[PDB]
This record gives sequence, C-alpha cells and structure tokens, in this order.
Amino acid sequence: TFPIMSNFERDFVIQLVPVDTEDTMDQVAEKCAYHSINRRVHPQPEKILRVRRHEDGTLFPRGMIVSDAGLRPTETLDIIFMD
Amino acid sequence: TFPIMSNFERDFVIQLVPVDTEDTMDQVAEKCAYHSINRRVHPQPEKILRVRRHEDGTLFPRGMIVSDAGLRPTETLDIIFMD
Amino acid sequence: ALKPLKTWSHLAGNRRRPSEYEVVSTNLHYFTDNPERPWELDSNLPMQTWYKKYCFDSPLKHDDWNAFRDPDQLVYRTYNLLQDGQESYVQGLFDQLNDRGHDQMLTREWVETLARFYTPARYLFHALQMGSVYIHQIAPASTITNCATYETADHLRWLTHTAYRTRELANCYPDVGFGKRERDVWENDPAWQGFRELIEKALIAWDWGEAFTAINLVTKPAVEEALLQQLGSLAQSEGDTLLGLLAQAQKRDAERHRRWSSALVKMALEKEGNREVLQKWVAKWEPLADKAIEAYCSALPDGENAIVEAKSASRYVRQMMG
Amino acid sequence: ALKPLKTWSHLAGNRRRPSEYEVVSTNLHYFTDNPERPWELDSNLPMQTWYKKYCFDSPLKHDDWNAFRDPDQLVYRTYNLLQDGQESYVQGLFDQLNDRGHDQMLTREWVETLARFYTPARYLFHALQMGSVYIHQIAPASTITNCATYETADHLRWLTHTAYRTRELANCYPDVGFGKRERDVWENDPAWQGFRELIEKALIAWDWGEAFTAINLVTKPAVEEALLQQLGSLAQSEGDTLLGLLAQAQKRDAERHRRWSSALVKMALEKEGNREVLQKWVAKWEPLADKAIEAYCSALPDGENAIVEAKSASRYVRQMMG
Amino acid sequence: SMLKREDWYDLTRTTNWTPKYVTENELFPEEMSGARGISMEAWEKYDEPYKITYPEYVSIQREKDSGAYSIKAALERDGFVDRADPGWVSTMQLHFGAWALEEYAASTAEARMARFAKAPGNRNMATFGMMDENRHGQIQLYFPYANVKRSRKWDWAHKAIHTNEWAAIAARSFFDDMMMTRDSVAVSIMLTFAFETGFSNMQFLGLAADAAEAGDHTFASLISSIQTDESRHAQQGGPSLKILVENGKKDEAQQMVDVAIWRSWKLFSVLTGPIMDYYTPLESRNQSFKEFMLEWIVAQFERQLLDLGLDKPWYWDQFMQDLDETHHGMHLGVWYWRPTVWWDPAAGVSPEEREWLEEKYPGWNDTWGQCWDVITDNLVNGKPELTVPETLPTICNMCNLPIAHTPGNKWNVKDYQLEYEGRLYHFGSEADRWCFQIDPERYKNHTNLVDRFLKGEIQPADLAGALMYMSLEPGVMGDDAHDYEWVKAYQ
Amino acid sequence: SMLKREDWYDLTRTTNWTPKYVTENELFPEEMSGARGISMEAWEKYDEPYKITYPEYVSIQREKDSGAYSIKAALERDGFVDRADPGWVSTMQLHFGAWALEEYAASTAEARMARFAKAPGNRNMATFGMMDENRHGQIQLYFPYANVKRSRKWDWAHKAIHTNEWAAIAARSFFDDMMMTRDSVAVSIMLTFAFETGFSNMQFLGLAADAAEAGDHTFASLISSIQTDESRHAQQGGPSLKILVENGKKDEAQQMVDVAIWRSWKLFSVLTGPIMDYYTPLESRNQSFKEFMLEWIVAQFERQLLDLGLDKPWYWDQFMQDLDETHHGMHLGVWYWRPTVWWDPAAGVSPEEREWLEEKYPGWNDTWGQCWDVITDNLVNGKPELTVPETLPTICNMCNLPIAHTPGNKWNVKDYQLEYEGRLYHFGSEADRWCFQIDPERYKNHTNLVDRFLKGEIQPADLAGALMYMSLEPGVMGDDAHDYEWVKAYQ
Ligand SMILES: [Fe+3]
Ligand SMILES: [Fe+3]
Ligand SMILES: [Fe+3]
Ligand SMILES: [Fe+3]
Ligand SMILES: [O-]
Ligand SMILES: [O-]
Repeated sequence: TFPIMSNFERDFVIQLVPVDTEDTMDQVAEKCAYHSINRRVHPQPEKILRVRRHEDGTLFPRGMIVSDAGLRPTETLDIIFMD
Repeated sequence: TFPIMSNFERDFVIQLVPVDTEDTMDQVAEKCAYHSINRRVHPQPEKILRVRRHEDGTLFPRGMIVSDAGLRPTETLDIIFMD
Repeated sequence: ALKPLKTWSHLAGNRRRPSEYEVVSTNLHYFTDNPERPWELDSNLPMQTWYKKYCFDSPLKHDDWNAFRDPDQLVYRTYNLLQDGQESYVQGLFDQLNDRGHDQMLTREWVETLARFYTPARYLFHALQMGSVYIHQIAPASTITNCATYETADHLRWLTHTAYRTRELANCYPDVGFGKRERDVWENDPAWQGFRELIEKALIAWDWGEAFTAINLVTKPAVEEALLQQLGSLAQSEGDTLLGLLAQAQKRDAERHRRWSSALVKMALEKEGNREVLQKWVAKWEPLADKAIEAYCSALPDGENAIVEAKSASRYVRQMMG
Repeated sequence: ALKPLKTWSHLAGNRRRPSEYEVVSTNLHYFTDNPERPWELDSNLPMQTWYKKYCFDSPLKHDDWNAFRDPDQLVYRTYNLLQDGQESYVQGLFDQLNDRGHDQMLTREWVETLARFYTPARYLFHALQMGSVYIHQIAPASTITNCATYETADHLRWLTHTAYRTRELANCYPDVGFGKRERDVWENDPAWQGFRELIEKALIAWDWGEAFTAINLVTKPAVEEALLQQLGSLAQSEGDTLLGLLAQAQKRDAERHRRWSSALVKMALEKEGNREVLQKWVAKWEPLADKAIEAYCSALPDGENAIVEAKSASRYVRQMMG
Repeated sequence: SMLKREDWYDLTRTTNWTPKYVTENELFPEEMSGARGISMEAWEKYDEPYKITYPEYVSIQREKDSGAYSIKAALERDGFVDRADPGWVSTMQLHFGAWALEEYAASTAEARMARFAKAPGNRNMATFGMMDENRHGQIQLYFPYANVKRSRKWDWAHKAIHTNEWAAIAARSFFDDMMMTRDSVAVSIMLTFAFETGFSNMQFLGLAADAAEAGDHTFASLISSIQTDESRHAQQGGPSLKILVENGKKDEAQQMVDVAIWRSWKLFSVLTGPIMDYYTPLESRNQSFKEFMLEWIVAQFERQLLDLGLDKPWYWDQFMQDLDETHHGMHLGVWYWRPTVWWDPAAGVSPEEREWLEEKYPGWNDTWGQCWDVITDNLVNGKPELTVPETLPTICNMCNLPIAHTPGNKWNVKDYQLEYEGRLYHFGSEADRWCFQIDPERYKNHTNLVDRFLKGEIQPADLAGALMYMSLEPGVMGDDAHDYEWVKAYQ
Repeated sequence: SMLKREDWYDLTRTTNWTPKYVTENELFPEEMSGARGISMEAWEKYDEPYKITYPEYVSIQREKDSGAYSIKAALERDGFVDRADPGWVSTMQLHFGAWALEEYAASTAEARMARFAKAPGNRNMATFGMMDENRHGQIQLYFPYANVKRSRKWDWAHKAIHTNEWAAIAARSFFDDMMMTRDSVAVSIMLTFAFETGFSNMQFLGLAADAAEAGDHTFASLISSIQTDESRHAQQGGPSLKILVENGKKDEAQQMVDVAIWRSWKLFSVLTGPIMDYYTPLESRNQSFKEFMLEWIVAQFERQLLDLGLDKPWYWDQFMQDLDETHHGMHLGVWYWRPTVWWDPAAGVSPEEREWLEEKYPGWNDTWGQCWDVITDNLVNGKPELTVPETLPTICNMCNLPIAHTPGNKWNVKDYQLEYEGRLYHFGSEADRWCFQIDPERYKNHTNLVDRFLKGEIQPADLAGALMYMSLEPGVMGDDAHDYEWVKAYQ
C-alpha cells in the first residue's frame, strides 16, 4: 500500500490512487483507469496504458513493480496511451 | 328636435336619444333601437316595439306623434317588446 | 396620436428637467379652474361664495399665481428630514438638560417670569397655527398653500415644545400652577392683551391677501421678536439656557417662514398696484402689533429697550422686501 | 436526510425565538476552533504564537466565552440609529452655539484652560481608540469583540468632536496656537504625564484579559472622570456651556462601555479564580491611574477636590462589579 | 430624562380660550365650524382615541418615506410596468388619475377642521391629517411620474381632475360635496368617518395585496405605506358623532352619515367594483367585489353605527341587494364607452372568467351575460363598430354616473326622475334622488355632462366635440385592455 | 454655522506622538505594524484619497441600512427564492457560505491596521473599515437567515467556515494568509489593494447586476449596498505602496502584490468563474468570465501598478493564458465532486450552453467538452454512478484547490511538485509553488485535506468518513442543480 497521484491522459484532474508496492506498472495503470476511463476519458482498446514519472518524463516498463520504481510516497505519475 | 331618455328593454343603460317632435311612437322606437338592438340587445322580429312613459307606465299607441304625447324635454321612456 | 412626454404636460418646455419640488408641488388646486363655480356643485352654496369673495376677489392680483416657488423648495419628504434632525437636537436638549437638573438651578424670580411670560405662549402659538392653517386653505395656488402647510406644522411644533416644557416645569415647581394658570394669564394679563387683540382680529381677516399680510408680514415678526428673540436674550442672561437655545431653535423656523413670505411679496411686486395694496394692509395692522410689542416687552426687565429693538427688528423684516 | 431548522443550528433549542442581536452577533470567530493551530497556515507563524499566548493562554478563563451577551444588544444597524441621533444633537449644538458666537463670550483665563486641559485630549482619546481596537482583535468571542468594535467607534467619535472643536477655537483665537501646540503639551506637561504613562503602558499589555482590565476597568473610568466629569463641571461653572454639554453627551458613551464591561466581569465571576485574577490586574494598574488623576486634576482650579471625587468615582465603577 | 407622553399630552390640546376683541361667532363662523349651537365647553369632551405628538410624527414618517422611496429606486431600472398585465397597468393609470389631486385637496379639507373645529383635539389631529394628505398627493405624483415617457395616459395622474372628462366630474362631485364645501364638524363625519374609515382603509389594504399578487412591489409598497397613515386622521369623525348624538343631534348626525355613505358607495361601485371582478386576472382573484364588501365594509359600518348609538341607514337593504348589480353596470358602461376614459378597460368576459362571474353571482349570464353575448358576436363577426357608442348615456344628476342596472332575462333598469322648479332631473337610485331632495339648495343649478351637451355648452355638439371638451385625444383615449385577445376564444 | 470639512479634517489624523514610558518598538511591534525601518515621520505622509468623518459615516450608513432592510421586508412575503432558477439559488447559498464569516473576520484585519499602522490617516480609515466589515458580516447573516426553514443548506451561511469542508479550507487558506496573519502595512497591500480594489469591487458590481437580471431584487439591493462601502476602506493599500516604493522597498512592495494577486485569482477562479459561465442561465449572460476579467480586472491592475511605479507580476502572461482554462477546471471539479459542497452545482453543458461555451472559448468542445461527453453518455445510458467519485483529487498545497487544467484533444494537466525537508508537496501552478518557496516558513507544516486523509487523520478513512470530517450529511450534500433536466436533451 502506497499512495500515488494519477495524471491520467486526456483527463482534467490529478487524483489520489492507492496502489500496492507489489503491483506492476500494468496494475498501477488499471487501478488508475478505474477512476478516469468511462468517467471522463473514452477507452482506447487499440492502445496500451503506460506509466511515466511526472517530474521528468521517465517511462517505466510495463512489468516493473512499484517496489523497484523508487517512488516517493505520493509521487505524481502520468498514465498515458501508447502501443 | 327633442331629446328623450331611452330605457330600452333588456339593455342595462338609459341613453340619450334625439327624436323629432313629428315622429310616431314607431319612429321614436326605431331611433332608440339604433342604439340598443345589435349593440346590447338581440332583435325580436316576432315582436313589436312599443313606447311607454317611464314615470307611470302609460303606454302610447304606435302612431301617436311626440308633439301630442305632452312630454317634458328629456323625459324618460321605456322602449318595450309586445305584439 | 398624442406623443409620450418628458415631463408633466403643464411643465413641458422649461429648458431645465423639472425638480422633485416642481414635480410634486405645482398647479394642483382645481377650484381655480372655474372662477364662476369653483366647486363641482351649485354655485350659490355658501362655500362657493366664500372662495369667490376671499380668493378670486382679493385686491392682491396676479396673472399666474401658479408660477410661485418656495425658496426652500420644501416637500413633505424634505420637510420631515429637516425637522427630524432639528427635533433630535431639541429632544436631545430636553433629555440631557433634565438629566442634569437644569430646572432646579433656576432662580425663584425667573420661575415667576417663566409662568407669566413663557408658558402662556401655548395659546398664542396655537393661534398662529390656526392663522397659517387658514392661509393654506384659501391661498390661490398649491405652491403657496404648501408653504403654509409646513409653517402650520412648525407652528404646532412650537406649541408642542411649549406644552412639554410646561409639565416639566409644573413637575419641578408644583405650587406655581404651571399648566393650570396660563388660560387666565393669556385672558387677563395686560402683558398679553396687546397680542391677543392683534391675533383674534387677525384671525377673522378672511381675504387670503390680507390674511397673509396680517399673519405672516405683520403678526408673526412681532410674536417672533417678542417671544423668541427678546425673551430668549432674557432667558439666557437669566440662567435659563434651555429656553435660550429652545427659542433660537424655533427662530430657524421663523426665518424660513420669512424667506417664503419674502419671496411671495417679491412676486407680488411684479404687478402694478400690489405694493400700494400690501402697504395699505400693513398700515392697518402695524399699530395693532406696536400695541402687542409694547404691552408685552414693557413688563419685561429693561422693558423700554426690549420694546425699541423688537419694534425695529420686526419692521426691518418688511423694509427688506420694499 | 437533514431537516430544515427554525434558526441557526448553533442556536437550536433556546426556547425563545433568537433576536436579531443573537442572529447576527454570535459564535463568529473561527480561530478559536483549533487552539493548537488557530489560523489555516503553518502553526509556527508569528501570528499563531501571538493568539495562543495572548488569547488562549489568558489566566482569565471560561468554558464558553461565546455565551456572552451585550446588555445594550448592539448591532451595526442599531449602533448607527443611536449615534446618528446623538450626532444630530451634538452637531446641532455646534451649529447653533456658533451661530450665536458662544466662543467669543469665554474669558481669556478659560481660553488658556481650554488649550492646556482640553484640546490635547485628542491624543488621549485616540490612544483609547487604539486601546479598544486592540481589545477587538484579541477577545476570545465575537459578541465580546463587537462590544469593543462599537466602543472604538465612539472613541474615534470623541476624537472627532475634539478635532472639530479645536479648529473653531483656533479660528476664534489664532494667537493661542490651538491645533499646533497640543502634541507638546501632551508630551511635556506635568498635568498630562500621569495619563500618558498610564496609557502608553496599558497599550502594550497584550493578554486580552489584561488589556480589557487595563483599558476598560482601569484607564477608561479615570480618563472619563477626569476629562469629562471634572473638566465638564468646570467647563460649565466657567461659562463654557458647550463643553459642559459636549462632555455630558460623551459620557453617555462611557456609561454604555461600562455596562458591557460590567456584564463581562459578571460573566467572568461565574468561574472560580477569576475574581482573584481580575483583582490582581486592577491592583497592578490602579496606582498608575491614581497618578494619572493626581497629575491632571491638581492643576485644575479647586484641584485637591477634583482629585478626591474622581478617585472615588472611578473606584465606584469597579466596586459595583465586585 | 424624557417624560411619558401620557403625562403632558393634554396640554397640547388645551388651546381653547374665550374671545374678547372679536366674538365667538366671528372667530368660529357657523358656516365653517358647524358647532350646531353646541357649546365650546361641550366640544372640549372630544377625545381622539389615537394620539401622536410632533416629534413622533416627523420621526416615524421620515422613516416611512425612506422605505417607500428606496423601494422605488431599487426596482425602477427593472421596469416592471412594461411587462405587467395590461389589466394591471390600467388599474394604476385609473388610480393615480382619480386620487392624486383629490388626496391633495384632502389636505385642505383637513385644513378646514384644523382652523374651524371647536374641539381642540380635533384641530391638532387635522394638522397631522393635513400633513398626511400632503404626502399622499405628493407621493402619488412622484410615483406615476416615472412613467410619463411610456405613455401619455400617465400625464393624467396630474391632468385628470383639471378636465371635464366624465369620471373626473364624478370624482369632484363626490369630493367637493363630502369634504370641500362643508363645515368642519360635517367634514369630520362625512369624510374621516364615512369615507376614510368606511371605505378607503379597507380598499387600500385590498389594493396593496393585489399589487403584490400581481408582482408590482413598488406599487404594493406605495399603497400600503399610505394606508399606515389612515387611521391617524380617519379616527376624527367618531368623537364628533359621539358629541352630536349624546347632545341633541342624532338626527342631523344620522342624515350626514346616510348621505355620506351612499355617495361613497356609488363612487366605489365604479372605481373598485369593476377592477376587482374584471381587471385582475382570474387566478389572482381572492373574492368577489360582493364578497369583499360584505366581509370588510358592511359588517363594520353596522358595528361602528351600533356603538355610536346610531341606526343602519334607511336604504340598507337596497344597498345589500345592489351589490349583485350596480358594479357590473358601471363596468359595462365604462368598457362600452371606453374611449371616454383615460386607461384601457379590461373586458373580463372570457369563458373561464364568465363561469367565475356566474359562481360569484348566480343569474349573471342570463342578465349581464346577454349584453356581452352581442358584444362578443359582433367582434367575432368582424363588426367592431357596434361596440363603441353613438350617444351619451343618461348621467345621474347626483353621482354623475351612468344610470344602469340589470339587463337581460330579468330587466330592472329604473330612473328615479324629479321635476324641481321647472327642470327635470335624472337619478340612478332612490337614494341618489333622496340626497338631492333633502338639500336641493346645494345641487340645484349644477349641470351634469348631459345637461351641458343639451344646453349647447359643448361645441361642436357631436361626439368628437364632447371628446374635446373632455380634453381627450387619441393616445390617451381608452380601448380594450388586452387588445381583444379574449375574443379569439370564440373565434 | 458649521465648518467646511476641509478646514478641520487633518486634526482628526494628527494623532502621532513620541512614546516615552515605553519604546516605539514596544508600542508598535514590527511583527504587527511592519514599519520596515521606515520612520514614524515618513509614514505621516500617508494620505488617503477618500475622506470621511464620524458624523458623515453614521448618517450615510444609517440611510444605507434603512433601504436595504426596507427592501428585504417589502419583498419577503412574496418568497422569490422559491421560484428562482435553481442555478441562482445555488449562487446565493455558495456566496453566503464563503463570505459571511470572512467578511466578519475582515473587521479584525481592519482592526490590525487600526491599532498597529504608524500612518495615522490609515488608523482612522481602518476604524471605519472595521465598521464596514462588521456590517457586511452582520447583514450577510441576517439575509440568508430568512431561508433557514426552506433548506438546511442556508445554515451554512453561518456553519461553513466552522467546518473542514474543502471549499472552506480553501477559503480560510486565502483569507488567513492575506489578512489575518500579516502585519498592518502588509494587510493594507494584500487585502485592501490587491483583493478588495483588485477583485471584490468589480465582482460585487457584476454580482448585483446578475441578481437583478435574475429578478432577485432583495439580493440585488443587498449586494449593491455593500459595494457602496468598498472604496472607503479599499483605498487603504495604495498610499502604503506609495510610501514603500518611494522609500527603499519596491521589491518588498512588489512581492506582496505578486503573491496577493495570484492567491486572489485562484480563489476567484472557483467562486466566480464557475458561476458566470455555468450557473447563470444562457440568456442572462452578458459576457464570459474571460471577457469579464479582461474588461474589468486586468486592465485596471496594469493601470494601478503603472501609476504606483510598479511592474506587471512575473506570472502575468501565464495568468492571461489561464483565463481560457482554470475556471472550467474548477467547475468540473466542483460538479463532479458535487456532494462535497453545500449548494447544488449547475452542470451547464446543454447543447445551446455548449455552443456559447465554444463561442467564448474556441477549442472548448475538443478539450473540456470531451469529459462532459462521457458524463453525458453515462446519464443517458442509465449509469449515474460513474459521475460521482470514488477518490479524492490532488489538492494544491498552496491554494487548497484541485490540481486541474486542460483535458481532451490538447491535454496539458501539470503538477508543480516540490520536495522540501523530506516531504513532497503538490502545486496547481508555477505561481502557487513559487508562493510557498519565497516564504516556506509560513506554510511548512500545514496539511491539506489529502495530506490529512493520508496521515490517518480522517477516520473511517473512506469516503463516508471524509464526508463526516467535512461535516456534510444528506440534505446539505450537493447534487445537480436542475436535477439532470438538461440530460433529456440528449435522451
Ligand atoms: Fe390620504
Ligand atoms: Fe386619508
Ligand atoms: Fe466587506
Ligand atoms: Fe471590504
Ligand atoms: O389618507
Ligand atoms: O467591504
């Protein structure tokens, strides 16, 4: 358990999303979408949800876990659309 | 020329009607209707228009002239429906 | 069709956007529309006769009395603002000078003077009230009547002060008979008979012209100089500061009545023969006031001088209008 | 769901339909909601420290300061009605006593007295203004603050009178230095140093408890008895009736400030130890006021007696609250 | 410290004294005081029940005007008048015309008492009454004045009583009779008691409710403020009646009341009746003019009269009956002759309207309904010319109002004529005629509009001439309030 | 005779003297006066441009309140509030909550200057300012108080600032910073100059027009009356800035202005922005929030700043840009999180509404429009649950407002984060973060709502818990202003 701030692509607002220290970027992404997709952002299923540290554009590989990301509690992360 | 006050049957108001001293009751009646029939009272052509002095119910025969009625200028007259 | 106007039709083409005063005060009486039959009834009614005789037929003539305008430009709304403030100050004087027991500080002598010379004024002040309220109902134009309207209120205003103060005085000095005695004094005191004759006789002058002169140009400055100016200088030098201030407060009222009488006299002089007319009326009444001022001020301390100042002050009022 | 209420939720179950006063005056300050962090910022800010120290930690304690109620029940709307009327009377005094040239009638002696003892009061009155405006911003409940709010206005009200009157006096007597001299008098006159020490020292007592005592229970009755009561009896017997009345008008203000201080002290006594607390503060300050009253009234005519009456009058205020 | 009013009051009214240098009758001429051989001292028993002193007056009334004016100012720029019901707009343009100057003239009436009443308490109250009516006149000009750019009709707030347009003569006929041409004691009975206490006070209340219900808050405030002043001078008749009755003159007292009420009633039956039942929209209607009169005017006269030791007037039952009839008469008159008045009369005979009418007055469609039937048919059938007139109606010589009563299936229109010294007079009711008869001296040579037309005083002596004589031109001449909109509902 | 104010004025403010029995710094502690090493005598050059004396004050303001209260009384019984647009009702329930007590707290701010300012003219003006804000607080309670029976939401006129509901913290964050926790000279700059002269005065004008246009004349009067008091105490910053600049401190002067405006701007962007462009109905809309800000707020700051010898703030262009964006952010926030506020937010995205939006802000449908698209679809498609939230948004640590900016086809939402002594802070704009950085000492240990949730200060630590901590229960918890009526237009 680990809070992060979710900056979801094409949404107007940063939100608080509790994640797990053991989640994959993929599973972070999916926890974030829950609060964005079909609320304020149209799904994109030609697309793949990716995670980059907000402060400096660093893109995290899909399957890296939070534990290893070296995040600061409450750190802000872009949840973006790629392929 | 002689003013009278016309109290037309089934009308709500007494009106001033100039008549002639030579008119018949009939012709008084017709001058009065002009101001009552088809303004505020439905015609009655099964009926005959008659003239009675208002003050005391005296009925004037159809063909008597004003000259001979012995009216006071401005005298009030009922214009009623008979047969 | 008839166009919408920028103002009341009777005021169209004034150049200046008309004021509130013009808007609510003007060309209002209607009995003036038919001098032959003032009131929408039979023309031989006593009241028709009354207006023809005493308004229409006044020797004091003008082509358009409705042109008159009040220097102070008084309307009900403004009259109440003015007088509420001036009442706040006088009621404030009453409240606080009592608080400090000003009445207890007065000399037995001055108290006798108060009973003789001061509290009987309720009668004379009420008489003026009546005086001005008659001017109201016979003047030949709304703007004139209105001036008389407010004056009358002020008149009742002074009676009210005087009534109030009389209980306070009877309260402080029960054995004196304040509140009980005044009628008799008014009716039987040489000091007051000067005035009571003047006023009783003024009060049956029915011509609006003569009533206005008799009341406003002759009687009023005499009551004003004797009862307020003179007794006020005396009040004050006698240790009665309340009356000194009271009286001075009331004289504001007087000066405003003077202002509009002044204006009206000015207006009357636009027309020939009116100066002569007015002067004839003064000359009839002036001796009655001379008598009034003499009988009153002479029983005052320093009586002879009071008489000389009041005479010339009340006269000064009328000189200043020509 | 939550039902609509008959009144403000904080006032529900009062039995009596709450008054305008209760409705607009009560439970309003919010810094009191978090004694640990009064203001919605960092808790180590100088201003947090200030309120904790001088409001929360006051030795003068109560479980519910928000229960306090003003005897006179003053709200902005009512405060303006009251004071407009009382201003009408004082501005009316100014207008009309001038009209009559009251200032010209005063003796050269009294004029010197006016410059020494009267027009410097602008400084002391302004100081009180500041005094009460500080009480406002540190008292621990809106209903208390509001009382201080209006008092402060009255305080500025007296400074305003005093300013106005100073020009009128400088106008009447140019060679005197009215308007120019007062600072120096205030700063260097033995008669004024009594007071200036009292007030300067009072003005840095930061605890709301002590400020309220220092200003409202100690300093004010001393300024009030010396500057208004005593100089007012003197004003009056000296031929200055304006000041005599002026001063008496201002003392209405004082009595109302007394009323609410009284009420607050009454409230404080509901709780044990507060009488002792309050008495300790008086006993610290009372000698500073004794000094103030002595240095001032002694340079007055009949100096020794002025001192004796003022001492016991200002003391009487505090005896009457226990 | 201040005094308690109770303690010093009586000295304000201790103002009587015995004249010497002139005589009591010189000072207080009978033609203007009407002492009625009752002594000065018996008149000093006069005790008004509601008391006020000058400081209290100027204070209170300052604050009245602050409000009424502040409302006006606040609401002005929103221009409500522009989107008000036109029935409403008319009501306002009628009101201001009819009242503004009569209110102003009222101050003089008050002034009469103020000078000539022998009861000192009365003289003082009439001074305040004088002030009151000043205000009313004044304010009831300032208010319409905001609307002079919107239509010429609003000029009539000032012009009306200066014209000989038939309503205004009707108006002056009442007022001059009641208040301007009668002695002080008489004025106090006939005006303050009969008309102001009897009708104005309740009317003004009703009028204020209605202004509100229609969402004209300026006017609502305006009317209701005036009304707060009424009882102050309105009281003044009652004490007079007490002294008169207790004295010797219960008969003389009576007669004035009898007259005074009937004359008011007739004015009321054309100025208020029509408005209640026809100008105010259907859903804004609380109660009929008849309901209103019964609830708020009739019971109270009876109440008042009983306590004063007086009788119900001889004409009472007739009066009661006439509540079913008279006003619908005046309304048809006004509407049918709508270009002779200076507001736009509201027809008021839509189907819905017509059932309400029949609920409130059973038999209405089978009497009054008849006339409106023809009126309607004509406008459906593209003949509007038969719903404007070509002659004058017979004017009652007393009340200067059209002689009119029940039409249709139960016709009952009557003229209570009288010959008097070689002239024939026309009267709209028994009571109207009786008014003339008891005091003929006072009405004898007055000429009503129709007399004037007939005596050749109106030139040209046709309709367009009479229209000029009444000072009425297109654009202030009245027409149908809703522009015949209500006709559509019949095709 | 009276004097001319000009002749005696200066003596009212000749009140400075040299302390002896205590020291200047004891008397005037720097933490509360902020003299800034500028001399007492240099401070005596302070000359307010708009002058008033006590008699003038109590007189004028007596008459202000007479009116405002009289209107209220007059209109009360008509109950306008019941048939007002619900968008309007909300605007009122927001306004009273947000302002009533902050206005009251304002008197204390005024009181600060009144005691501690070394400029005597200032001490006097701040006394009147004290009186002013008393009134505002007082009147802005008395008014909503008429509505406590209609809904509990109106209790929040009193309760709001006593809660930790997120808006109120946003509110206190600004006010306490600007006015309650700063020295006298500082308060005069940041509050009177920046916020009152800069924003309140124009806003209150706008708000009064709007109240009127919506036909709430009570409120129209209420607001516009308050506004008449503003420049009187609002002036007070200007003279301070003059002495500061002309002295040595143009930099210190600058910085306060820089801060003061940004913080105001952000408050304004959630309290006014949203209302203008979404709560007021379409045809009542004169100009966009952006139009408004440009016309009435921006040019004037530049005007003011130029005359004081100051610069436009470093963030100006960004500010200009943000007028296209920020408020639509705050609005979506508020609406999407509508049960966290105490009024009922108005959606504002009907088709018509949506074109106006696109006229006033080109690109709006292809950014902001996107989110509302989904919101809409969901409510058409019977899934309302996806238009209420299941988490908190990120609160800016400075302005205590949601971090939000452009969505859709041109996404640009950014977080200006900062680590400071082992804690990570979240900021809604560059300027917000810069505010913290220049004076970190002052904000360091404050915890915004989200910090509090995360530090376990909110229990239960779920949404219903946070709702209790914010003192919000059903019936004051907000929902869609027109009850989703606007949805129908999409099916
Ligand atoms: Fe009236
Ligand atoms: Fe009346
Ligand atoms: Fe404010
Ligand atoms: Fe402000
Ligand atoms: O009236
Ligand atoms: O303000």
